[PDB]
Amino acid sequence: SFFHGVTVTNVDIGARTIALPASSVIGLCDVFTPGAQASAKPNVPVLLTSKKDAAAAFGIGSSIYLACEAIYNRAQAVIVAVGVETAETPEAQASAVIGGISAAGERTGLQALLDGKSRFNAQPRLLV
Amino acid sequence: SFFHGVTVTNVDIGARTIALPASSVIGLCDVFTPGAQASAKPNVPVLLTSKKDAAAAFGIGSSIYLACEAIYNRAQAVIVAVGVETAETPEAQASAVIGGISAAGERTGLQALLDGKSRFNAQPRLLVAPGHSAQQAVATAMDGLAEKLRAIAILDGPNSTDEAAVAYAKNFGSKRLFMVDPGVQVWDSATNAARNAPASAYAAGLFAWTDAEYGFWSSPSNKEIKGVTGTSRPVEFLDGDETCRANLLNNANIATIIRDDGYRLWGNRTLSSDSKWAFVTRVRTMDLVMDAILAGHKWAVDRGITKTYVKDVTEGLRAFMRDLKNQGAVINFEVYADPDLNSASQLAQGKVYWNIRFTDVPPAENPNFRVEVTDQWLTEVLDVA
Amino acid sequence: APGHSAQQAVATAMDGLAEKLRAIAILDGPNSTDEAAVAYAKNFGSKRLFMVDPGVQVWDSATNAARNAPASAYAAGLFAWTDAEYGFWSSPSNKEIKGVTGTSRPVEFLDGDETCRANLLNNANIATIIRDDGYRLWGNRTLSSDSKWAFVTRVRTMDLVMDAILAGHKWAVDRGITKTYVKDVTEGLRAFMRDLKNQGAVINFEVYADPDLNSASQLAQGKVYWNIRFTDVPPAENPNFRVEVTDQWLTEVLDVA
Amino acid sequence: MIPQTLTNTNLFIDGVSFAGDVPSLTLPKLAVKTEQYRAGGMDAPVSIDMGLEAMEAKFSTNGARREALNFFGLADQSAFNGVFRGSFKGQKGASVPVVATLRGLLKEVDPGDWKAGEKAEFKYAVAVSYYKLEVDGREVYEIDPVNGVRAINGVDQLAGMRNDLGL
Amino acid sequence: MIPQTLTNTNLFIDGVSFAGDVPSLTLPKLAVKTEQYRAGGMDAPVSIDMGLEAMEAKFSTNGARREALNFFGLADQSAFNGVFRGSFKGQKGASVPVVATLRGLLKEVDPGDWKAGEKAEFKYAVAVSYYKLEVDGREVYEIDPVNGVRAINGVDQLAGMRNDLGL
Amino acid sequence: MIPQTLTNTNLFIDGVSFAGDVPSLTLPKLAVKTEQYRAGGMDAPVSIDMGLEAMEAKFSTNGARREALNFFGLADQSAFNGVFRGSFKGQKGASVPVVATLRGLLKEVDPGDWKAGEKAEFKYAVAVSYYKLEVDGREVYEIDPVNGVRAINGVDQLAGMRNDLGL
Repeated sequence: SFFHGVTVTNVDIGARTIALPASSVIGLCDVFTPGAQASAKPNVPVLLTSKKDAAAAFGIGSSIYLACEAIYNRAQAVIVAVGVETAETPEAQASAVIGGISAAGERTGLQALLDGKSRFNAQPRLLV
Repeated sequence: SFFHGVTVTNVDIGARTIALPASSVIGLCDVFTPGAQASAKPNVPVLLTSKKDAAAAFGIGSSIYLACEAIYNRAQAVIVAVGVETAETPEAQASAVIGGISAAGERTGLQALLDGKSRFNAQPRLLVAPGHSAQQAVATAMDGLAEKLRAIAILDGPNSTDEAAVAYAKNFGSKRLFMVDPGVQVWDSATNAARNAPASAYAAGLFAWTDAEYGFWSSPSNKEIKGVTGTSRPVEFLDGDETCRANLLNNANIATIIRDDGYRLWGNRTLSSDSKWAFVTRVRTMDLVMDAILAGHKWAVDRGITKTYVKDVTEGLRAFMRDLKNQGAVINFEVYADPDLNSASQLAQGKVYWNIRFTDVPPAENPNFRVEVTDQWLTEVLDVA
Repeated sequence: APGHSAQQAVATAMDGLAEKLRAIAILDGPNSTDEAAVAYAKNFGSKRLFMVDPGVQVWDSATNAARNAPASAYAAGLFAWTDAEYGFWSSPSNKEIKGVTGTSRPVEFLDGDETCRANLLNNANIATIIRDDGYRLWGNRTLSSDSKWAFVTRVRTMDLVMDAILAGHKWAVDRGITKTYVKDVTEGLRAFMRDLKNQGAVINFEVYADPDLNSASQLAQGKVYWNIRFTDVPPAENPNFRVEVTDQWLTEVLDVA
Repeated sequence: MIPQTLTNTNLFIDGVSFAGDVPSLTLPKLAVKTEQYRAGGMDAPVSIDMGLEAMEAKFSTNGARREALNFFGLADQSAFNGVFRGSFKGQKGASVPVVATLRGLLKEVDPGDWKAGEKAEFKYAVAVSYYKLEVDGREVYEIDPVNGVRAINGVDQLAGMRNDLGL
Repeated sequence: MIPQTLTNTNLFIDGVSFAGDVPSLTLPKLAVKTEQYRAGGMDAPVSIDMGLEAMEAKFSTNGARREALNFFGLADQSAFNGVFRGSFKGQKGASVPVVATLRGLLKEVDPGDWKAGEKAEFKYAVAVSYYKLEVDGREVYEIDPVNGVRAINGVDQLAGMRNDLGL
Repeated sequence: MIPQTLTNTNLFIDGVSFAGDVPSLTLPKLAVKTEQYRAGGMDAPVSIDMGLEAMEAKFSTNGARREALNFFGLADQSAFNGVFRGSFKGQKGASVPVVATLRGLLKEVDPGDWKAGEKAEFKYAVAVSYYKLEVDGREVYEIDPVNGVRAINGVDQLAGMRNDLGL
């Protein structure tokens, strides 16, 4: 259906976080849980321009989003983010953040940030 | 025929009842007898501006008019009143006050107050059903209609003890409900004694009076109920971490009437289960900040979307919101277009969003006096010095 | 057809003639309830139909009381008034019906995802009259089963962009085909279309001769084709206010500071 | 820096665009009310501030334009809303918008001389009761006399006097 | 909008047409009488209205024209009637009339310098006691000081003060 | 009407003709003395008349011309008589005379700068004590301050005040 006329809606939204829009692109890589509302495959980079775009692709309780909230409080920057799935041991976690070409032919982990250009026209000048 | 010259006429008229003219509208629903001089059909709302207009539409001995006299002693308010006809059993009486769409297609009972606008340009901001809101079925129809009509329903408990008021107030965790339990004992001129009154209409006349002098953001919680001579039960406001009757009923989210032959409405908590919506100041301000915002931005439903449509609404929203910070309704609002949800796929559907955060003024609910008797100034005076 | 468009046979003759005459027929429902209006609006999925269900209650001077009126003519006077001040691309959906004292049924515009009477009838593609003793025509959806033709803004603009294009290019039915016939129509079509982008009827039109269907076998028959794509202005159907009460500025003021 | 200059102006009165008939705009002259302060132990004045001056924004149309004539002399002061827009060009081609939303009383309408062959210019002037200047979409000025606000980079300069007066 | 400009003027004094000899017209400058209002809790004035200013319409003829000379200095003030007309053209060719019926006292007649080869221009000025401006045949202004009326779109702005004063 | 304009001027001081050496004339500016009248129950002034202003007629010669120099500063005020004449042409060729007999005190003689190669212009100014303007041989104005007469079409406007004052 639809609505005609003006709606009012009581909804809590937390104290906007104005920042200068920046042109630099940032390559981000951290852990998240691939679930229902997290609309991101794990070793696939996604282009981010908002805290809403960070919490729609990744979980709002994720560690990607805490890193993306850390950037959007200062600059409205472009973030090519790669959501590496979590793992048990820190040897296997550091192996998954590094990643590599260990797929069929795809690039995983930090190595997917080399795919930031030609997927989104954003070649990451900052790596985090 | 006519008359030329000046007439004099001996006629008894009873001691005029001057009140501040208020802008708030009140939705009223009670019983009356449709007779000859009562020029009102039963399930048809009528707009009232006078005690004469209440006694011409309804009977002067009716229970509508006693509720309308209860409002006109405090505020010269606009009352959309629906005269539900009387019935025998209280199951069928509460069914007739609630009403519904059980006609051919018409709306009966409380449901006719949704017809208050588009019949009279008076969309009721206050809902009162005097003597009938003590039943739990009517007070739920008061609830769901206060949510629709965006109003505050003023309930009342029974005539019984404090525990019958507390146990009746636990049936509701709704934001839009405001219970005033102790009934009003008002002196009747006919019987020459003190007649009871359900005190919901006396709250609603004071609730609308506070909008006139003090503004809708002020609480009605210490103002003076006029035209009353006492309460049905003596309500006890004392101190000392005690079982005060005024403090027992406030902690069950019920307003009372506390002093001086029933002088002042007392509580200001609504019947909400959420501490974010505890005060009626919070509920009434948020309700009537938007009714000033909406009635004032009626040009935003026509006026097809140009480039600066979203900018001309924000600067229009900020302008009709600094008028509210000026008179003290809010403190340091914040209005901006929602940057994350203004797509073009939303704009093809005509949808466009805005964010209207603000801060309400808090009521001074509990002033605390820390008093001490010292012997410090026993030497500074009382000495040769 | 005031008072007669409530019958389903007349409102189909209104339909097929609005398709011929390239107009918008303004229907009306019965005097009955909301469900008699909804069930009567499901009989039509036509683009050119615009139902206004609640009748007008107008004060009669002779009987000194309020006479009913079928409210179709009050819509049509406001539909034509909007062309004068606001232009044919504007919607008539919030403008003021004059000369009226109330509606036959009180129509209820409220919020809250509710069963509002104004919102029930808009979702059945019916315009209503909503406030202040019957003050404002309210809906702007036509009775179409296609979401591409939902708004009467879309239907009226496309109808009257061409009536300005046609009445203004009457020289293209005579004037036998020379070499620059097809070029002098495009630059004529673009010129009477940048006058429409100027006053706000469209936004960034596109006019060009159809390169695939301008044969010479078509040109011997006198046929020659053009493509007149444009974008209509959308009506602000649903402004959304996301209001929040905060305690953020409870310290910024109300303090010694 | 880059050599930058206005090239184009526009005006929105009440959302209606004046994109054909406003030859000249004038933003309000923001002047602070200085008093030249010479006192003990000093040879020269020092110019303490005493608040802002009164702001007037004036603009001219040269058609008929009832959409600006109908805002003169209303009972509601501060009901003339209005957006003065400018596009500052720059040599490299980066156009910077300068948008000045303002609100006040349209205080004089001056239809000038009407000679036959000469262009006739309606000169208007508003008495500015609210003024916000945004440059490149960033708030530079925000002046609201009632509800005393003087923001200069989003920073309200009158927070000092606001707590002193208990406002 | 459409670029729109005056192209032609006319004058009717007492129904007689001056369609040969009025080179310049001037409608009265409608100025509201502002007082710059600075008070407690505010850094800038806000310009409350105090009523309208005095209106003068001036116009010039450069022939003899007794049909305007015979209205100077009559005992009957507000007996000079007069219609200032203008035709605003527009680019698409839709000429919009601007007609300003006005009434008052012809308060000065200024025959200028009379040099031999130079055009001699009688400058007149009226003291406007009634003023109605119609644009495209629609009432924009209607100002009648006595019987205090200030209509801005047909809407009398002085209905507020009229009931207050019991007028 | 017919487009009509002055083409030629003349001056008679005391019957003597200045038909060679008056480059510029100036008839007296007839201004009524308005007071802007704002009072109870009204938003705008209304400009009641308070009588006429003081009239000065000025004229220039640029020869020596003792026949105008010998009227400066006499003991007899209102002894400078004088006739300002003008011929207004008209397009069809019907020349209309504008003749302004006037009387008063020649109140200043202004010999300007005397440079060698430059034309030297004696500027005079009279203080008009009687003024009658005839256009096409028909009395338009007749102003005599003492013996208070203000005739506007042969109709004395001051017959009202004359009976009130018992003049």
